[PDB]
Amino acid sequence: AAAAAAAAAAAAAVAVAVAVAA
Amino acid sequence: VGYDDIGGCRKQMAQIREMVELPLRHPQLFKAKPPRGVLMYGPPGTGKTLMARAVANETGAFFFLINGPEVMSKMAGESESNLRKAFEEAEKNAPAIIFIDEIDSIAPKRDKTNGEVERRVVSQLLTLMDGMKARSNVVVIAATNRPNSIDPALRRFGRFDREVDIGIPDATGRLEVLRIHTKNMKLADDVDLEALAAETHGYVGADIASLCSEAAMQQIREKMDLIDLDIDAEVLDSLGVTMDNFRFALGNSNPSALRETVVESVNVTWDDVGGLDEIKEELKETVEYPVLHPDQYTKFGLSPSKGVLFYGPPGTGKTLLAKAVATEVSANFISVKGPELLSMWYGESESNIRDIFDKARAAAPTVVFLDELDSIAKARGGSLGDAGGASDRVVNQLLTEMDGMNAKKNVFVIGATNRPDQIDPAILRPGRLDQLIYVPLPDENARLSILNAQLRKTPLEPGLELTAIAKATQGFSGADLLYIVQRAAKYAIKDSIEAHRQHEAEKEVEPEVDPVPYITKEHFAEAMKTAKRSVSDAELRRYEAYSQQM
Amino acid sequence: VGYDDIGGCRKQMAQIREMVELPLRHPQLFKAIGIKPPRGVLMYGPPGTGKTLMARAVANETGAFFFLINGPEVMSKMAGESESNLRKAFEEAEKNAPAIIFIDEIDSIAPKRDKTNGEVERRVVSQLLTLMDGMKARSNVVVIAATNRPNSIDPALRRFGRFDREVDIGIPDATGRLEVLRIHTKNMKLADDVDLEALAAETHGYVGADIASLCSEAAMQQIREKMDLIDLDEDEIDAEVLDSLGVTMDNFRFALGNSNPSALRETVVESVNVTWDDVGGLDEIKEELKETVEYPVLHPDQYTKFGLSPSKGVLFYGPPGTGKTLLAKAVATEVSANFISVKGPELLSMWYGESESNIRDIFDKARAAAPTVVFLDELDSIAKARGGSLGDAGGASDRVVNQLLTEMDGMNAKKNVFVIGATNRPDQIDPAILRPGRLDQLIYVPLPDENARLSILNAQLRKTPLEPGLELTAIAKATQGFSGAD
Amino acid sequence: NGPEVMSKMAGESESNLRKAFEEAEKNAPAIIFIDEIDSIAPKRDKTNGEVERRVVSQLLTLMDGMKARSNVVVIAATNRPNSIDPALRRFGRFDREVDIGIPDATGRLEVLRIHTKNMKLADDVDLEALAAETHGYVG
Amino acid sequence: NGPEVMSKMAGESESNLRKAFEEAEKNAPAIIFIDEIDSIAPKRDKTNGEVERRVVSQLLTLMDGMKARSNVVVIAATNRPNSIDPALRRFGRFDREVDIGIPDATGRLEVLRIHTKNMKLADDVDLEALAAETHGYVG
Amino acid sequence: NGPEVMSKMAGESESNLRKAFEEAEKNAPAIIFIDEIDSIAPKRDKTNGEVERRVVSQLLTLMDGMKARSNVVVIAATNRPNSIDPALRRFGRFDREVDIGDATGRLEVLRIHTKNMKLADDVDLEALAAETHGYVG
Amino acid sequence: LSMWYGESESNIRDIFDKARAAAPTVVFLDELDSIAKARGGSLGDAGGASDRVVNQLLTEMDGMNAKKNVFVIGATNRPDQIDPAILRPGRLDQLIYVDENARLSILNAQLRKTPLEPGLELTAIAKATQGFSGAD
Amino acid sequence: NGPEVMSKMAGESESNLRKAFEEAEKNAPAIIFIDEIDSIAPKRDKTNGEVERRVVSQLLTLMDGMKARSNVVVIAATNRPNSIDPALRRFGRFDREVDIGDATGRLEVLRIHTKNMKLADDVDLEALAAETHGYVG
Ligand SMILES: [Mg+2]
Ligand SMILES: [Mg+2]
Ligand SMILES: [Mg+2]
Ligand SMILES: [Mg+2]
Repeated sequence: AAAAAAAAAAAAAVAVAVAVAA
Repeated sequence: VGYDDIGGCRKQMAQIREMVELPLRHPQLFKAKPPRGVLMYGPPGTGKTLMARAVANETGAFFFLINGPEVMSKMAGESESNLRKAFEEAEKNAPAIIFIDEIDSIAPKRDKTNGEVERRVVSQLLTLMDGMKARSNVVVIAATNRPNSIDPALRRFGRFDREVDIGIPDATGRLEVLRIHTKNMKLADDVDLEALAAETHGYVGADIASLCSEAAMQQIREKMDLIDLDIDAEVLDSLGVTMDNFRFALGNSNPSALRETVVESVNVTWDDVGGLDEIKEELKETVEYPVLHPDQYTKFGLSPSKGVLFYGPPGTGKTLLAKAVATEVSANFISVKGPELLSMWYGESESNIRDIFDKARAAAPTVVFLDELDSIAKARGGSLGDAGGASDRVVNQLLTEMDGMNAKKNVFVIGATNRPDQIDPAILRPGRLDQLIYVPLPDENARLSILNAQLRKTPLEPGLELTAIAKATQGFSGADLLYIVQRAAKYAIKDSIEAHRQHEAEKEVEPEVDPVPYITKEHFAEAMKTAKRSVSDAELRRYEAYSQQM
Repeated sequence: VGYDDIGGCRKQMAQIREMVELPLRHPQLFKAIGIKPPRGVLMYGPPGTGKTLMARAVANETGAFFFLINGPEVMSKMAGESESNLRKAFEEAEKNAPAIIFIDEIDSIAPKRDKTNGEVERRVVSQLLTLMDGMKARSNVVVIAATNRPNSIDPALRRFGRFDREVDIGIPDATGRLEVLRIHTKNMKLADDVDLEALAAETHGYVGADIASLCSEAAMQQIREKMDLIDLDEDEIDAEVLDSLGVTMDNFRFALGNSNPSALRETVVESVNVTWDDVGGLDEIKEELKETVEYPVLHPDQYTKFGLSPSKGVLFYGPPGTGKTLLAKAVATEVSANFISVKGPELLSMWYGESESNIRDIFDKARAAAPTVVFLDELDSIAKARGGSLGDAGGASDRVVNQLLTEMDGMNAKKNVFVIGATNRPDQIDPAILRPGRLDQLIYVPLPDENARLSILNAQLRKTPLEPGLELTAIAKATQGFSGAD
Repeated sequence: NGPEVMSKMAGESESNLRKAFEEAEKNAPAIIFIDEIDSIAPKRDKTNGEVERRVVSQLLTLMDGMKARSNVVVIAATNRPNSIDPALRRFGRFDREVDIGIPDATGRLEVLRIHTKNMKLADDVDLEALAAETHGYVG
Repeated sequence: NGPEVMSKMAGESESNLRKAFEEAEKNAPAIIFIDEIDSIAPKRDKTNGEVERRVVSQLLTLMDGMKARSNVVVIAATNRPNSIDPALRRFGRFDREVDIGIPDATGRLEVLRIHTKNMKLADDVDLEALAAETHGYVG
Repeated sequence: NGPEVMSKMAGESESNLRKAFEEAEKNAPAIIFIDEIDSIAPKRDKTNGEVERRVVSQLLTLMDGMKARSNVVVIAATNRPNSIDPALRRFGRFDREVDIGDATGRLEVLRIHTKNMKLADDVDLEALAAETHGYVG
Repeated sequence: LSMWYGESESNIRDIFDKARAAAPTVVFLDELDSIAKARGGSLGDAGGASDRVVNQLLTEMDGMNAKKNVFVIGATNRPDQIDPAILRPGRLDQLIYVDENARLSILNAQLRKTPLEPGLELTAIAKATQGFSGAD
Repeated sequence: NGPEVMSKMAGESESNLRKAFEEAEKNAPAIIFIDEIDSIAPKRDKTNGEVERRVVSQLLTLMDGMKARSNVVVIAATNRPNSIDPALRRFGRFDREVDIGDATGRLEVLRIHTKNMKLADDVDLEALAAETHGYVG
């Protein structure tokens, strides 16, 4: 008989940065 | 359940008869070649399974049902055994018809799925569909709820040639399905299905059945809770569904597509929005004609505007008008605030805006209220795309999904912003959000109307005057007037509570309705001592400059 | 358990009772009206509200056999074995008798069929859809489901024919809490002093299991206050102390003062000991705040008699240290309504959208456990005038202030949530926030006068030994420009 | 232990949890200690996998569902309570939360006495001075 | 090694760590060396995944827990101590953090003497001057 | 290759690197060319992804450690050598840094690239070596 | 435009890259005055952005040889505020100056797919409206 | 074709590619037609699988390994001109692309298709080939 298997690795996120003007 | 049970899809049904019924009883005229498979797609609850059962019943051809997710097994390779045994029995017995329900369980695009039994069964099914002699004339019936999650290998010539978009019905289709479902039950005479179909907008296929069942349920409760039947022949035969049951069911029910986005009830009327008479007239002119008089559109030959933008100082009634439209327009309404859709993950934000607009198109006609557009449709500027171009991608998706709404879609977008300066000018281009209504500060008569609309449900002193209040409040706003009324009410409540305290004190040491019966002259006089203007003059100057620039 | 155990939900009780009883008590009536009844219902609401209790009551009362399915329980390791489990359950239920299926924690079995990426999961979703709808879909079988997050369910399952009615098992009213208290305080023995009406009145966000916890804690306090006089008595406990326990009203008061609503358990404020007598001066401000906070929560009949709505927001502004945060602490300690203490920049986050997600979560908790008090310290940190920032982090501050605007005034209800702001720089606050209907009361807290400095000094010396001959009038007369901090 | 329950097979972590709870319940009134619960039981709304959500649901129904429990007490230990599913922070599942916090001067003196009771100490030791001078020590 | 234990399936990296620890403890008293631990175990609060949190919790439970260790010594090596879970930097897990920093002039002298022990050198060169001249060279 | 070995599955790119190093060490003394190493060395402080730090630690483990390398030399390739880890630019891993950045060499490349074909008799390579002043090779 | 150093120039740079990639093409720059603004002197962040935009436009238009044959079309209402540095010879030298008959043709082209009344003449609207435009 | 290269056997894809390339090099100087290359080459950045990367690397190392004595060319058809690897569009494998943006072929396709039916007696397929502009296949 056959069998299944589960797998959950990761994803991709988004960051936000702050800048300084002059 | 024969061919006469499915309704509202005469044209789509007509192709089905031509596609599978006529070429199956006589292949001579086609030879003098019908496909070996037909796909049906559309929103859930559109009579797919109903049509499959009607064709299965009306034609005496043998029927072998293989539910999509029920072909696999635990033992090694028994899924393949099931599938080829199904096809071989379908061929060997007779020129049969096979119906595969929920194909998505069998063909998950072969792009994300990394299993092995799924690959084996999909490839074997492809080979089986390849092998079909033209003489057997057996055809397969497929039923998918979501058409874009299909293995494109099946979407090729010789494999499921012609698809049939079983969509939502029109008004006539809704009336037809209403009749079909309500013909068995005993419907009282004082009922006209035409009105119910003209008021029913987004319901499709099964939701109409839900409506009828709910109305019947309410009637049964009306004739069970009161009588207290606790068998009773006289109670049994005295059952008839009247109009109020259907009205209640319509007021309680919701299109299944908009089930997730149920909105809290805020009942507003057009007499609650004091003032803004011309604005209300223009809004009605814009929203009721495209949805009720298509003949006018056909005669004119001019595309009506499919958007509008409210802008003005805070506390003027933009959200109030949005609420009034949501409650008393006789069409669907999905409210969204700007920041709700954004998500930290990659793609989710665009998937969410895509899903919301898909729901809007599904429950057509709809009115999508974008409140505070200054957060999702901000000016492009020089932000550098510090968030991986997330904001840029969101605005780009919004533009592509707002410009791709043809006339048939009938989706009206309501905009409302406090600061129009940060709106991307691309939005204001014609064809997306052309019309822009400006909500100015109330005048004296508008202020009087606002006060009368806000003091509608408030017991008020018979000897009272409001023109004085109107004349005094000069640069005030609707929110400011609300503040005045609430402060006066709070003073009245304070007087009531202290008076009740005193009365109880010398009572314990039949009561009237209250020691203080009405809002009083002195209550308003003291409430008006602490009323300050909401918006200053600088904002008024800037809004006037923007208006004059337009 | 029975139908007299579930309390605080009468409409929903009738809604499920109808579906469970009428098609199994008067089938002739439904054949006479002609149509079949709905045969699918989904129970949803916050956790610990009574959905599983109602399912248990239905299972005990209805005379047919009852099958219970926990969510993840169906799945198994062998390929296509969960499908077999679901098929076996449904076929046995149909074959044996007319029956009620109960699917506990449906969120585990219907993960939207679009965001999931596991094939077996989408196989189980499709199998459930087929079993609940299709050829010979049902023959006198009804399915009840329970969930805490109904929006995470595949819409195909939420269609007529599969799940016709969605019952909302929500937070109870004061009468609901009174009913729950009367239900849970029956078997136990109470002293005459107990007043369940007052207990329900001062309970503000407790739902179901919260009330149960309150009762249990009260009993625990009684047992742990009336066992010290006796020894441990490990061998046996004698009848004279075994009898006459009597869970007192002081025990109930203590248990109510210790506990907090389950919703606000994540944002429980640290205990602070301030009182109205601890705040010197500001007589008009304290009385205005007291009447504006206690009127809607204690006297709703007058508001409904006038049919208007109460004032919600308030903004303190003035020089630093004048007593704004002190007033907020006094409100937190004295007022009966729940307190949500949040700092200014606490809720911001580096990710995209998580600031507004946090704001939405905080305000959702506030309106869930209503009546609630939310303190926004230094509103000028998060709510600044829009468009000023030439260079910004993708306009995150603008999005935050817009989120605040829409949540404090938008397409929502007025569940009695009071926003208090405390900032010493009212020039940086955006004008939209200061509109009436969002923050309508701008209270200026000026520098103390002579009698206010005297009151402050006495308030701060209320727990300190002092010289008998010492008078504070000279100190007050000598500090002219001073503040409370000075 | 926290991650001891998870397995590669789909639908096996919940099977392990079920076996553990049934074995615990079949015997006398027992105690189940779950160490490092931040791993088993995260918030379902914030997580993105599927097996963790299913494990959380299995744990929830085992803790409080129809036929809830029979004289079985569950103890949990964690370093972060805010990263736990709100449905688990409820009466019936985890009704009472004890806060094991930093000791004070007397507590630290007790800890010193306990930890210096089995060794061969000198006569010159005053544990009071040590408990005074040690300030932020967690024990 | 650091990344050698990680996997894609749910519940396999923790199984690898359990196998390693139990194999080590089965035999005579042993030494375990987790090279580049900072890759395995970053701060839990500042990570988005789930497998990293589970493996961090597994390390915590393995080193500290009911019947944690018996004659088994654990050694670690890292370059970024501050980027480690503070719950890991406690007595009972990593009792003392030895700072293996750059050597002094004498230390560099011994390093030169050690390295130049096998190659045939000429008499003229004196390693003391070289050690004095080198300042920042390490190992 | 750089972007080829990197994947989204946890513990697979490190497994691919370990398989490549085991394949290079099983048969013979060979030459390893890891191309575009700047994409898989984000200096462990500017990046946010865990898989990049995990494969950085895998490279530092496979290049140096207990019985790390047995008669095998590794070669790298990058455009900006400043975005590499300081433990990677150490002795034993990348102990030699070669700057491969003129007219006679360009003429040599023209002579060796036109060797297997008879172009003509009157073609002068001086103008072809002087006019293509910005050709990399 | 972009209130950032690089972006507001990268847009024009990759616009001209898309233009030179699909040769031949026509780049219709509508409302030139809003872009150029005669950079001159403004002494601010907006002045610096305008000067950088004008310098990017000049250095990405003057680099067009006989190859790639691009063609820039401009249109404006106010010709006063356009930069004489962009009206110079060698970059953009043509000046096309742009009535009743054109108004009648515009009214007849706008009313093509319209069910008009047969008893109606548009010459009265053409004669009454003199200084109007197609948008109005 | 594109998706006809996978089999249950592990590594069959690479063996099938090597078999096809060695058959085309063994038989004659010939031409290989790879239709629908967008399935084999998933652009290598948006994909997450591992056998797709392996079959793309096999097609890369098999297209590059053609010497002068092979004398074989390859032809490849695609639908979208954007979902192709630049490593596949690099100099050496695919550099000469055509942009097929007629009436005679449409009349030929009409006379191919409609010649198997009892059609009519008063039909002119030249008008059907002329008035049809954008149809294909
Ligand atoms: Mg169906
Ligand atoms: Mg509004
Ligand atoms: Mg429950
Ligand atoms: Mg303060």
